[PDB]
Amino acid sequence: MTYWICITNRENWEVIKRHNVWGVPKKHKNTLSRVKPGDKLVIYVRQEKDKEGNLLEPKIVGIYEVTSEPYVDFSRIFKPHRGGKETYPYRVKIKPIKIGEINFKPLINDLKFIKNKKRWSMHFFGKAMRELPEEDYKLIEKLLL
Ligand SMILES: [Ca+2]
Ligand SMILES: [Ca+2]
Repeated sequence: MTYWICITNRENWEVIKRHNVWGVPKKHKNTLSRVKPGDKLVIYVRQEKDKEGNLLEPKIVGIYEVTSEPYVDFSRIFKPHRGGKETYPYRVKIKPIKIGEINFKPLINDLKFIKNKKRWSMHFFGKAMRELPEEDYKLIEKLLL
């Protein structure tokens, strides 16, 4: 088995919850190809701003379990996160395990995958998902009420 942290935003988090699909663009297809049924996905949403300019801190919002092998499907369900026409066609089916909401920032000091504590964001930049050490998954699972 393998644990992963998946990077998305609030709008697509809603799509994920409704469709039970985790998808990534072509540049990250190689990483997704390693995912197998049974794997756990920690869902993370980046920092955003609401319409009134209020900052929405980065959060862990849930844990899902992978239920299918990777597949390809170009159905338009996600909102292109950078304003393009991206469909995030390479996907796995998933099912919910846990739905919650905890701030991510206070956790960096204790998350092993964050090697560079001073600029933790570098571990998320240009990535859709990355493997989580078992210890990191265990800590997040316990904290996500
Ligand atoms: Ca694009
Ligand atoms: Ca693209």
